[PDB]
Amino acid sequence: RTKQTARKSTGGKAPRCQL
Amino acid sequence: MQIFVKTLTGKTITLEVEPSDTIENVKAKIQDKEGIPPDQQRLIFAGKQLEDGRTLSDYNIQKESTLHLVLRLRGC
Amino acid sequence: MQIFVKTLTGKTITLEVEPSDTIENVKAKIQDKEGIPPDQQRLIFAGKQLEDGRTLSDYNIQKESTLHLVLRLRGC
Amino acid sequence: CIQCGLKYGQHPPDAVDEPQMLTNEKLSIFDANESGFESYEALPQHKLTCFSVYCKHGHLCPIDTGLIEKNIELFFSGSAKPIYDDDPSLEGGVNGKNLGPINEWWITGFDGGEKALIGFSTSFAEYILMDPSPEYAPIFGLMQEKIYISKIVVEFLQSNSDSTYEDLINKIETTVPPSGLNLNRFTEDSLLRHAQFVVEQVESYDEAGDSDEQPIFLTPCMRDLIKLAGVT
Ligand SMILES: [Zn+2]
Repeated sequence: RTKQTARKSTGGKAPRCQL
Repeated sequence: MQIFVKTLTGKTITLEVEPSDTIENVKAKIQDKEGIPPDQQRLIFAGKQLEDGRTLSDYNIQKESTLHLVLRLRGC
Repeated sequence: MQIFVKTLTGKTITLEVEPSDTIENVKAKIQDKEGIPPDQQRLIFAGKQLEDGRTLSDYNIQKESTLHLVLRLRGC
Repeated sequence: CIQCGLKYGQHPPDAVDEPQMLTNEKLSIFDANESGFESYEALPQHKLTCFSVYCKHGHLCPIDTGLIEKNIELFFSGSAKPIYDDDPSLEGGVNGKNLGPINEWWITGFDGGEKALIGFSTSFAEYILMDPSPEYAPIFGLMQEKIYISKIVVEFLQSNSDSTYEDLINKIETTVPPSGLNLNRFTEDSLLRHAQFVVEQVESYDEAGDSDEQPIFLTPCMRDLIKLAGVT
């Protein structure tokens, strides 16, 4: 069975956040 | 025996396991069925996160027990 | 004397501490052992956040007490 | 308001701040040992029920109108519960106040499971939402339909790379909307009125994928959708 990562999609993010 | 693995969405997976299986083995069977890498998987039973080296017998996980699967999510 | 620090990641830390040590001193000890910068540490005991500038004796914290460590990540 | 831009935010008298809340034994999910279970870089993750989001001075606010992107600080209150808990009552929770601010909010649960899950990330913890407070519930409900459509789209594109736009609409039309959304059926316009958000969710989901699994953005379904709806 093929690899399938568990993920989140970003609904909103503050511009203060760098990564 | 059969156990169930339930995700936070309510999705339920059925596994075939033995009491001597380790949590590590169960994560591999979850990978086999669902494709989720074991390093993403946190398994919880009776309110506590489970340790990879311990067995279902160690935790008294029994026929048709339900484990909770919580994922270390990929995100950007 | 010995105290314990329990994290929110399932780790128990043992520290060597004096009653006269300030909360900042305790955080520096956690930095020495775990690598966590003290400004990212919050220490909670019996529901109460322990403040910089007070000592363990100010809080009447005795040997073999267990403090609870909460981390504030830098950035996001 | 210089933060906001009407209901107001309240909380039980026993609510505590975020670090004090997170150390309550009701949220202890580990039998701690010398090695630890998680990285120090991983935030603790809990459920949060009876929640409400407000600006730096009192008004209930939405989270999807751009306030977060303008770096306005939205705080939130609610009852934190163990991550596995499915009971949205206050029972067994730990009341928290002025949590956050919200650095990021997100969708997860592209399982095929019933629920769409919404999460908040703070500098201390991550929270998967259960039920809003009665007074925040109108604001939260406004967002629920586009969240759920995004889930269906991502899940259909995951399991039908070789599918076509019309087949995606058939899946949307036959998906029974979950309770509390108070709709009989999704329709093709349910997708089109929210097409910019939905497409942004698909591409964000794609971006989070490992550089070795098939994308879902570059599909027949999406390019028809981008064209048919005017998505930038
Ligand atoms: Zn305001």
